[PDB]
Amino acid sequence: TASIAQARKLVEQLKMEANIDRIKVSKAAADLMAYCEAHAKEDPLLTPVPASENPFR
Amino acid sequence: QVQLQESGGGLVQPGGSLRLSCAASGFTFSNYKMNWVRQAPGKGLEWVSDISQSGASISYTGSVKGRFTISRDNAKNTLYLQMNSLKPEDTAVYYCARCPAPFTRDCFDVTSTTYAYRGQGTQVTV
Amino acid sequence: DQRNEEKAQREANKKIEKQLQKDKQVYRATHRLLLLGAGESGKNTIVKQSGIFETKFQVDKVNFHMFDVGAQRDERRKWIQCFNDVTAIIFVVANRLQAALKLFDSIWNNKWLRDTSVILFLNKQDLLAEKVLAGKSKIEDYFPEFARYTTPEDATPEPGEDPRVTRAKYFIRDEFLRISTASGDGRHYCYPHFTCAVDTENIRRVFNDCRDIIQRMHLRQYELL
Amino acid sequence: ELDQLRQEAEQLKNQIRDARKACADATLSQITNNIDPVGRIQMRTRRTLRGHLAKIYAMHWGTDSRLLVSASQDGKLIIWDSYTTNKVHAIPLRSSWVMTCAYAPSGNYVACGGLDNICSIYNLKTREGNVRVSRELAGHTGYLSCCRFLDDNQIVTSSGDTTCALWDIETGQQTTTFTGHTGDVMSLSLAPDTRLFVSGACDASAKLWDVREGMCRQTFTGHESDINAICFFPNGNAFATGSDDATCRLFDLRADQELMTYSHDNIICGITSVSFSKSGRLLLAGYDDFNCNVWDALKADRAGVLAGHDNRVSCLGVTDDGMAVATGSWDSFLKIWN
Amino acid sequence: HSDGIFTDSYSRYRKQMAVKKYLAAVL
Amino acid sequence: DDKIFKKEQAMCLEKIQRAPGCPGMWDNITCWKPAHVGEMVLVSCPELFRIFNPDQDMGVVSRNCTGWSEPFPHYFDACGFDEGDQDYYYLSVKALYTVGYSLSLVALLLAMVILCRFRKLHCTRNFIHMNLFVSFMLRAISVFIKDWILYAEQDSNHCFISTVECKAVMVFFHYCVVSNYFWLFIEGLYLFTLLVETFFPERRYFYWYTIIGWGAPLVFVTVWATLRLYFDDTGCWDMNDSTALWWVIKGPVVGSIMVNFVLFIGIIVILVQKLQSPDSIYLRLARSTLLLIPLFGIHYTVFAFSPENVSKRERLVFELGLGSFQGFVVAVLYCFLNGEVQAEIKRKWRSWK
Repeated sequence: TASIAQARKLVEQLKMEANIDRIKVSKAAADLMAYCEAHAKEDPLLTPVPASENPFR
Repeated sequence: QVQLQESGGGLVQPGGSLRLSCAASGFTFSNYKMNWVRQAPGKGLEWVSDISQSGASISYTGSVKGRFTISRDNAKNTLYLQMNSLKPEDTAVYYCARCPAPFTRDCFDVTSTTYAYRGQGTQVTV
Repeated sequence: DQRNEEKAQREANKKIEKQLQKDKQVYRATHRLLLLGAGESGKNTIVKQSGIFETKFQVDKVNFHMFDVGAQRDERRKWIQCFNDVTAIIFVVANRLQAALKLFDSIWNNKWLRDTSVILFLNKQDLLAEKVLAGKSKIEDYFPEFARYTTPEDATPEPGEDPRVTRAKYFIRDEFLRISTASGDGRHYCYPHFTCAVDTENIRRVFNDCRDIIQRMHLRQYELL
Repeated sequence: ELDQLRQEAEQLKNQIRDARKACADATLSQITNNIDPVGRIQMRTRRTLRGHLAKIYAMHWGTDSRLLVSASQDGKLIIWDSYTTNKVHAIPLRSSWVMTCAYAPSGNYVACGGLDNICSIYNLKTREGNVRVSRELAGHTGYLSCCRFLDDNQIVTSSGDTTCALWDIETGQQTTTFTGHTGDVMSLSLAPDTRLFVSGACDASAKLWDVREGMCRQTFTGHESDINAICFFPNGNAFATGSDDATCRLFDLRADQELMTYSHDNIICGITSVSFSKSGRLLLAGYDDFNCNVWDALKADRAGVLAGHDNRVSCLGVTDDGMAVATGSWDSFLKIWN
Repeated sequence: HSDGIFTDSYSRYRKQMAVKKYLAAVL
Repeated sequence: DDKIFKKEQAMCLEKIQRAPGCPGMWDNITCWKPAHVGEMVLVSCPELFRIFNPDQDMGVVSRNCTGWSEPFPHYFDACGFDEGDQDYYYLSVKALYTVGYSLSLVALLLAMVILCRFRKLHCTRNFIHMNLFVSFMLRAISVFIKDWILYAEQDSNHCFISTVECKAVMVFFHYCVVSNYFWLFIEGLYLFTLLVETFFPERRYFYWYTIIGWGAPLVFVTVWATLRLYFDDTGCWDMNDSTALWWVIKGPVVGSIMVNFVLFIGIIVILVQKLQSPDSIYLRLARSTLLLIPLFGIHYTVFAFSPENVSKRERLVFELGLGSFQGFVVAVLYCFLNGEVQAEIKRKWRSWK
């Protein structure tokens, strides 16, 4: 009854990831386009940084 | 998601012949050295055969040399094991497996205990 | 102002550096070994004869650190990348034996273990050949080519045993050698042995072979060997 | 029993399988058509921390973005100063083969673990003098692959016998236990608010959990081989994943399915480490042809290449303010990039 | 020492011509 | 030449006065006494006859006071002739190694950059080859500066030089060849001791090796130098060669060949001991033995025992037409086409690309 015990836990595992809400992909991804548009200036790598602020010269 | 579905099996009079299939799912079939693994009841898992990517390298176990054969189809992504002259002591659960990485040679998959790139198998009897 | 933390960042650095120059020299003076042999008698007898059992011992004032791999799962593809830099893998042996051969094939053909050398043992050769020679059935239903097999004349068989033990003893030894020689290409070797009954020169055969692997390695670094 | 219960799990897969097909309005390349690209950018090696003997497995950055830890297979645990290239501490270890290192965000504790099946905790503050073993944790039975601190009193650990665990450092016993996977668990990445975390294992699956409940929430499956690396998005709804079939992917927690796949035909070697930049635009992907390839995260183009190493990279970190990237490889050398 | 003796053999031959131009005047 | 026609005559006119049937005179050769009629004026040779013979101790010329008569053995045909003009031999074997050491130098200046730049190849072994590489450049750049004080263009000039500068360039020349015969000796000593006592610390030997790579020659050229400056100086340190003076420069050069050659065969016993175990042979033994020929400097054993006035200048085409390219062969075998640089020069070629 061992392998039938663990298999009953898989359907309980599959139960809880079945009853969640699910969201449209383009609205879920435009928020990623919302983040990288606003946070673009604060990231020192995609833009070059002048020689003053860099501690690594 | 990858998953492996073996098919065939069943009953045979001692001395017959049978083929097997392996239904693949969701990966580039042309990359992986694939293989068959059996397991007798009352004993651990044991390795049967293997075929490489193209089909050049083909090897077997010494007990089942000659009487069986293995072939793959890299066009219709399934694995084929045609067996001939079957035995009373070949009754075992037969799995289909895949070595875990593309473009290599080595394999580490003869074990039990969810090598998770093998299917649940089929039963052959005699 | 800022010079005060600087000299402390100097004086901590030099006191650390003196300890590393104690540690680099002892690290280059000790040889690590891996003992992945799937045999319970083999992994424990050669100790005298957690997660890992560290055995350390010296012979000819040469430091060996032998590491039995213990409390691990049966899958191996993720913790034998932690051993590519080792000197020698000691593969001990005990169908068991096709699964022994299928394992030794993968170690010899890994992308990361491609350059490490294998010392191969043949345990239980008295109780794996003469056990069949009292049963007369066990090699044939594991291997068809044994009935075809001839004992090589350039072997040095020990006088005083069954000659058909030595027919099979050399047969198994010549089944590991056909994997190691085929497509290894000069960067890693194999060393078959069998002592397996006495404390005499189990390690010395490892000693006189670990000395060999380094000597092939240096001559590899001069385009000679 | 097991015949109709396999189909019962199959039908609960298939209903889940089409719900994400319901959600698929369009691909993300279609909505990111008009993002004007980053283009031809590149970096330079600025530092080289060369003090280790054997190969480097893991590094972790610091919350000051100045200190960092390096764990290597010679049995040495070494804290650096990245600014002035100076070894602050050089901890000797009990056992040699280590695979992971931790730097607590308080800057006051350091952990490491490996094949001796014990996460050990080392104190940095040590007003009695030199550093020493504070306490250590022995509950796992496999090996020990990753770890990430929460405070000075609890740390989640990733193991090789399939089980993740949350620990109580004073009493030395595990609080919860995470028993969802099937393979060796390889890496885990904390959510930025430490409410959740994801983990990747050798069974090609990615489980999202809850630290308070110890349960698996979702299961993410889009890979073909075993997974070596994972890293959250900076906000907490996406993560990147690196597996041994030479592909990087992107999975969003809301739509519960994959978004992007980062691959190219010339890269057929496995992935060992990934990390995000601070905005999220630049994704870094350490490889096995010895060069970290900077991948764009919105357009799926390998825009930049860092090519300074001799051996396989094994660890890759980004500072929490985005000033520097430090990569460490098996040649005992840790090029700090910028 | 190979370069040593060539520096000896050429210098000694260099001296003979110095005597030779000197001995054309006494010839 | 011109100076001693004053200088030996200036002391002659002194000793014309210090010293009569004959008169005492200077015959444009040497000085004379106002000697006795009938007696046999037998004075020994001048210094100009000591350069014609190593057996110059028997050179004598007889004039009779009859007055003054002819030399009874005539001067030059006694010793100065030698049964022709071999300036073609001396100039061409000179003008070989000048373009001989040239080709090594531009292919060692480039080839020593690569070992000290690409930073992967800072191994302990190439911490030996760089000093062999730098001790070929010290051979070439000293030989040229040795050759600078031989461009005489004037006979009275360089026969009477005796300056301290043509001492110091000579003694610097002798140090920067004897180091090259030691950095072939240690090269064999390193590869042999990395193969017979293979269990030893390697930070121990190499630092304790490079001391006697440069310092042990630095002792010997000085001890040779202070057995002539305080003892036996006559010209500026080339043309004396009194056979108890060469043997502290020539001596421990050829000592470092005889004990090097036993290390050459002492490796091809070990290399064949692995090449013959079953883990064909004579072509693998071909470019294993032949790849060590310029490394060990093994082409010096052929004339090491043979005496210099026995072999008679056949060896100078050998030792300087094949030894002056030895620095150029060695930079091709292990650096330009090494076998570990070749897959590593392919890194920075394409990764920059």
